[PDB]
Amino acid sequence: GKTGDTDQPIHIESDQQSLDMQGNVVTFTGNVVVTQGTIKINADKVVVTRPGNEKGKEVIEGFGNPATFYQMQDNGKPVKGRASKMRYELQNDYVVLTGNAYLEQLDSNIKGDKITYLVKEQKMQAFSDKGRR
Amino acid sequence: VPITYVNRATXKCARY
Repeated sequence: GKTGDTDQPIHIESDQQSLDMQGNVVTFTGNVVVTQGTIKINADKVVVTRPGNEKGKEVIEGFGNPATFYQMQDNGKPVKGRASKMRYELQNDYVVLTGNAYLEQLDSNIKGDKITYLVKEQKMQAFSDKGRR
Repeated sequence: VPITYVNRATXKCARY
């Protein structure tokens, strides 16, 4: 990769936290820190869970009524965004945003209410549904 | 990246 991706973790100081022993669902509440690598998140509620027999295939969501995300993007095209929920996946590109979802980068800005983004990158997509599921 | 969280009731930490 580069170097630093296992010196700086996701760090979480917290008040109203819980950590399960069995499936290992985790939740933080009321006051929560979230920073990692070159990224910051702000939230009142944070959750992390593991669809993982293998590791780093963990999934995280953050809620700040609205939550916000901030990224010093590698290539000199930094980005930040805001939504009722924000989401990330720990072996993966993908961020997703829902409820009043807004993002702005050197490449583009978008308002919508259901938007996906790629942390390695400068590209975004909105998914205007009509029962397509 | 790893996750590394700290609990109010011990002031000390774990990985995930």
